[PDB]
Amino acid sequence: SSFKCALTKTGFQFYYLPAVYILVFIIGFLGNSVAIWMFVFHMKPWSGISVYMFNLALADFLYVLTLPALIFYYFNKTDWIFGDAMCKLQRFIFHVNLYGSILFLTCISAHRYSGVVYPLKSLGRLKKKNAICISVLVWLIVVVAISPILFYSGTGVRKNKTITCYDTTSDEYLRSYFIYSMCTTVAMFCVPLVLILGCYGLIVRALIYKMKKYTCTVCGYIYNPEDGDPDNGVNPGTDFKDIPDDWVCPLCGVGKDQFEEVEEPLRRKSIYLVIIVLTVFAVSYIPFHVMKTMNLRARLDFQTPAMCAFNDRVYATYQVTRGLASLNSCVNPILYFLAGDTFRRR
Ligand SMILES: CNc1nc(I)nc2c1ncn2[C@H]1C[C@H](OP(=O)(O)O)[C@]2(COP(=O)(O)O)C[C@H]12
Ligand SMILES: [Zn+2]
Repeated sequence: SSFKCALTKTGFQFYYLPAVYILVFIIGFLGNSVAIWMFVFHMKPWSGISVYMFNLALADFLYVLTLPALIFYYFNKTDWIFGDAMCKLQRFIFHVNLYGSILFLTCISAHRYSGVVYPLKSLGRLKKKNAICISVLVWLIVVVAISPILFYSGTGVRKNKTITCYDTTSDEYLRSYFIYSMCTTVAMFCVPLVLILGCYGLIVRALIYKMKKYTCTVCGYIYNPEDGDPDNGVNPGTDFKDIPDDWVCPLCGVGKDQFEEVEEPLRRKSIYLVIIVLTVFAVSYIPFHVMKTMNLRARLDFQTPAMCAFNDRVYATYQVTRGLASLNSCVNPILYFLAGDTFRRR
């Protein structure tokens, strides 16, 4: 007989995961409701960034709205009572949010990269129209790519007579599902992650190289390392700290001590982007994608009595990493502030 391992459902699933979802739900609702208000009604002129970020706030918000049912499902010992159609919807909206977020973060990273590494030369490519078209596509690519989940997922009856809402699919269709899940993880997670780390290295590199500008607090004259002050014997490409003390402002004659660092908004936002997005990937996206795959494998290839112990640890970890996937929806809001365009700047 086709031996099936015995599985173990912990208190994390029935009691403690739904509690976390309640917190995500509340904070997520607040964070993104406010964010959406700030974009739609206070940011225009939107740069391409605000276009992308608005799309994130939009997808996180709609996702959060699916939490109550998920919360109810775990409180109800994972017995799903809203039927097949709503199960498929729950899972569909989860993965659309998941992969939409990933791609939008890629666009945001790409956007910021071009603006940082090619400041004078990308202007046309970074305009808002392009951002809107890219955003439409991103939704098209995701909906198309994730649509099979409407087939694969859905409702099923357990031996104990309670109803399961598959997040993946039932045994009869697992093989093809595995192949499908491999494609999306490769195309809509692995590739992006590579593109993102690409951008990020280049961005950091350009930021560490770019010499700081300084400004005369007495007459406003900006010193640009790129131009230097050739007419007074400072060559193009000299750093302000390398200028001998005896130099003075060439416009009014005050000393170096009267100068101050020019605050470069784009450098700060780029670093806040890197830090936040790498954190999010390490806590929410990577562990989930590792564990989704291992857990499918376990279900297919590692189904023997020797493995079962290891297997329900995998299943157990999978549950936590699936819960950790939801944290982007109440962390992304800090992105919109710290890494997005500044309110007015005028
Ligand atoms: C180590 N992974 C699994 N091993 C065994 I045996 N059964 C598993 C494993 N992972 C999931 N299952 C069962 C059990 C699981 O149902 P349940 O809601 O956990 O009772 C299920 C798929 O759930 P999901 O991954 O689509 O969210 C029908 C499968
Ligand atoms: Zn001056």
